[PDB]
Amino acid sequence: KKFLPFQQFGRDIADTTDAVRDPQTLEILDITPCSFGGVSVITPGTNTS
Amino acid sequence: AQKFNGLTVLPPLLTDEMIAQYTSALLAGTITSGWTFGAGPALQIPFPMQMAYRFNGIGVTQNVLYENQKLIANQFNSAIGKIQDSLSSTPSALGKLQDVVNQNAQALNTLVKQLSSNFGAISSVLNDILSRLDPPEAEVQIDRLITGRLQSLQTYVTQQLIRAAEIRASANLAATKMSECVLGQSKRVDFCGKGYH
Amino acid sequence: MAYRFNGIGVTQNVLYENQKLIANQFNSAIGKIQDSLSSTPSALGKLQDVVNQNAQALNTLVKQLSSNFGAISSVLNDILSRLDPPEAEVQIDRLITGRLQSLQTYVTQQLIRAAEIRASANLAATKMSECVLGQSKRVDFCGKGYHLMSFPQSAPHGVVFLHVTYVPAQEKNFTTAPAICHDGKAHFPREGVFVSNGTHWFVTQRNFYEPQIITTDNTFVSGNCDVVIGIVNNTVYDPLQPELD
Amino acid sequence: HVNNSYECDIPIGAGICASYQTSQSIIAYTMSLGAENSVAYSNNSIAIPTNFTISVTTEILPVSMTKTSVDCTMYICGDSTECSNLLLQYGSFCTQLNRALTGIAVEQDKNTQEVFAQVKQIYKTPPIKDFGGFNFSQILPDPSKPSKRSPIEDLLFNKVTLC
Amino acid sequence: LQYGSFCTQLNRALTGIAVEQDKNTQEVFAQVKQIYKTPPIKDFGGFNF
Ligand SMILES: *[C@@H]1O[C@H](CO)[C@@H](O[C@@H]2O[C@H](CO)[C@@H](O[C@@H]3O[C@H](CO)[C@@H](O)[C@H](O)[C@@H]3O)[C@H](O)[C@H]2NC(C)=O)[C@H](O)[C@H]1NC(C)=O
Ligand SMILES: *[C@@H]1O[C@H](CO)[C@@H](O[C@@H]2O[C@H](CO)[C@@H](O[C@@H]3O[C@H](CO)[C@@H](O)[C@H](O)[C@@H]3O)[C@H](O)[C@H]2NC(C)=O)[C@H](O)[C@H]1NC(C)=O
Ligand SMILES: *[C@@H]1O[C@H](CO)[C@@H](O[C@@H]2O[C@H](CO)[C@@H](O)[C@H](O)[C@H]2NC(C)=O)[C@H](O)[C@H]1NC(C)=O
Ligand SMILES: *[C@@H]1O[C@H](CO)[C@@H](O[C@@H]2O[C@H](CO)[C@@H](O)[C@H](O)[C@H]2NC(C)=O)[C@H](O)[C@H]1NC(C)=O
Ligand SMILES: *[C@@H]1O[C@H](CO)[C@@H](O[C@@H]2O[C@H](CO)[C@@H](O)[C@H](O)[C@H]2NC(C)=O)[C@H](O)[C@H]1NC(C)=O
Ligand SMILES: *[C@@H]1O[C@H](CO)[C@@H](O)[C@H](O)[C@H]1NC(C)=O
Ligand SMILES: *[C@@H]1O[C@H](CO)[C@@H](O)[C@H](O)[C@H]1NC(C)=O
Ligand SMILES: *[C@@H]1O[C@H](CO)[C@@H](O)[C@H](O)[C@H]1NC(C)=O
Repeated sequence: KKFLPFQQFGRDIADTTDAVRDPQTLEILDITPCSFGGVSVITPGTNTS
Repeated sequence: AQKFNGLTVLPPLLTDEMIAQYTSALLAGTITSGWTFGAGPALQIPFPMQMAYRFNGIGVTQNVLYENQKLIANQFNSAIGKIQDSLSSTPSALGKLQDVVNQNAQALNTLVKQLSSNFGAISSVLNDILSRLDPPEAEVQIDRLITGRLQSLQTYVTQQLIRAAEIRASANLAATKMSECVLGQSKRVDFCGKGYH
Repeated sequence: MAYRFNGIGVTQNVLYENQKLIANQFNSAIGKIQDSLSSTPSALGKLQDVVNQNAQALNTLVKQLSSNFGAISSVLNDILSRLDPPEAEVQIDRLITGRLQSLQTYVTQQLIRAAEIRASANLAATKMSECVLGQSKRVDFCGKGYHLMSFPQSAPHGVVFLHVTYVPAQEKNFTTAPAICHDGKAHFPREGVFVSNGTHWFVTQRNFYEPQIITTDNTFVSGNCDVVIGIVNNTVYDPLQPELD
Repeated sequence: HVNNSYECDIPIGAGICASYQTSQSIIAYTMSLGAENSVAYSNNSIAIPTNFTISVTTEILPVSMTKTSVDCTMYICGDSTECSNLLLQYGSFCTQLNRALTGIAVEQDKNTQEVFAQVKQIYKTPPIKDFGGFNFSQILPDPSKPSKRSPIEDLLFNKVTLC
Repeated sequence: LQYGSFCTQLNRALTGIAVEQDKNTQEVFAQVKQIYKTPPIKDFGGFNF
């Protein structure tokens, strides 16, 4: 995405920081959270095995 | 977008293709086997003879249907065509289903937007409290944010529990409707359509 | 029991002729029910889950009594015996404002859960007024199949029903026709369908096999031929002829 | 992963299930709706039954639940009088909660009295059993047992286990 | 951690809703023991499907 010359930050619908302009080379970037989730265990019953 | 905070969706157990196979199975059974397959093994029967029994149970003699078979056939086909075109009218027929989706979006959006409220502290970022305050004077401010976000969470969950009751009430009605209107003939008035069934 | 058969589409003839076979089938069918409940206790699951849910809700309420809630101790007697009056109210007010939230959550959930029980209780009353006090023509309500009668039984915090049903067993193949005209007049059945044995024709009821001879006591006349699509040529009886001789 | 199709015992999601079979391991597959079948159809063909069978089926429904009662001041405040004084600043939380729990307890007795009390009088079976070959020994009460319960009812009474 | 079990109490409630969704759709559609198919020839006396 392209920005304005005085533009520095970027947001989304949920007002969250998404993109930042490089302070040393006026380049653009993106920021996204990385992997996370839950874990589940499948068992057939402690009696059988 | 960007999966926001710790929110997930989880997938349904039965895929849309699998649901379409049950509906196809029911349509095939009623055309060929009549209502016999609703209780016991299926037994074949010609379709015009099957429609004769329906006339008998409504109070009309079998004589009428056979003598006007050509006229009845054309009326049925004409009625079907009007249904397809009428669903392309103003999106009011599908209003009931679209209301469910809209309500969930409002409930979930409000929960996320609640994360940017001071609740009586200096700011609304956890790191800023830690970065600009000493440990002994930070537990007082943090305890204000924690109690604020619990009320927001419990409010959302309580609303969902009530709303799930209405859906279950509607689901039970559909199950009864299928067991009577499509797998048989009903003498209840105004239950399956407007008029004789 | 004969009237129950008459209300499902089968005449009184069948029940009286096969009385011995029906009674043995019914007595043997009851025996399986007692054995079927001796398996793993997965049949009584619906009644058990209600009891378990009230156990979890109550236990969590007690477990909340051992939380500091940000105070210095979780016992009231300790606080009142270690601090002066004017400094006590600051710590006590934090414990009170925490225990009320725990108590409100318990009651709110109980109000919602009590609604489901009442909704299921209303269904049981309807079932005890239609299935067991009479005969119901509704499909898949009092069991799977054609309904005959029902019996109630008692259980802790619930009720268990028993349903009796009539189900067809074996089937054959035949050939059928809409109507037949004999002297230029079309003929239709009163209660039944036409069945082609292979060389003759007969009339029989839909739910059981009993061939009969086509006479004028089983048909009514209306219209001429070449109107119905599948008219078939055959003969009628008119049983008034033999005494005319 | 295997190619075959089976039933459902342990759901996973998007049409996958897991089961224990036999050496002995854990399998994953896609569920099967049911056996495929087709019916012969014709414009002059019909089928008619010739024999019948009689079956019995059971259904289980809940009716009521156990009543409870909680004292407001006792639980959240103990027996200390200093605690109780500060509680009076809040207006009517204690009385509000008690009314809600009392309404549930009264309602429970209404549910059980509406599903069983539907006969005006009490009838008694005749002393002599003769019903033309019909046997009802598993439903009628047994005078030998200390309490008037049927053999089916007794088997159900011990099956459900209730500090 | 000073609050006792608020987090675990909420999670149990939300899981019950998720499971009940699968129970609803199973009790409205899965009502046939077998699966039938239509004959290839479509001649039903004049009705078009
Ligand atoms: C109606 O059916 C019930 C049960 O189906 C009949 O009562 C039961 O009859 C059986 C007959 O085998 C009794 O079994 C007993 O087993 C002992 C084992 O030692 C044996 O010594 C006895 O001679 C007898 O065979 C059983 O006790 C009896 N009662 C129950 C509760 O099962 C009943 O007779 C049937 N009614 C009619 C009129 O036939
Ligand atoms: C059962 O009803 C359907 C629906 O009417 C019948 O399908 C329709 O058949 C006609 C036959 O000519 C089709 O008309 C043609 O449409 C094309 C579309 O580009 C047009 O270019 C041709 O000049 C011609 O008019 C029609 O499209 C088709 N579908 C619909 C929605 O009408 C079907 O034939 C009927 N079944 C039997 C056994 O007749
Ligand atoms: C006769 O009844 C039998 C049992 O309902 C069926 O016989 C089947 O007929 C089809 C074709 O007509 C065959 O593909 C099947 O293999 C047959 N099955 C058996 C078990 O024989 C069918 O309903 C009737 N068939 C005819 C020809 O009347
Ligand atoms: C079906 O038709 C067959 C012959 O097509 C019948 O068999 C004979 O029918 C005649 C009728 O005049 C009787 O007199 C004979 O006693 C029958 N049996 C024999 C061995 O000839 C048969 O009765 C008809 N009905 C059924 C149910 O099969
Ligand atoms: C209808 O079915 C019943 C049972 O399903 C049949 O009765 C049995 O028939 C077999 C055949 O040899 C006998 O060995 C049994 O003793 C009979 N009784 C029982 C309780 O099994 C009956 O014959 C069938 N009717 C017809 C007309 O075939
Ligand atoms: C039944 O279908 C056949 C086609 O195989 C046709 O020749 C016959 O005329 C049909 N019967 C009637 C009564 O239309
Ligand atoms: C029935 O009899 C009429 C009288 O001539 C005849 O025209 C017709 O073809 C006959 N139908 C059959 C199926 O033989
Ligand atoms: C099972 O599916 C895999 C998936 O590609 C396939 O490679 C394999 O040949 C299949 N096995 C059989 C026996 O069909």
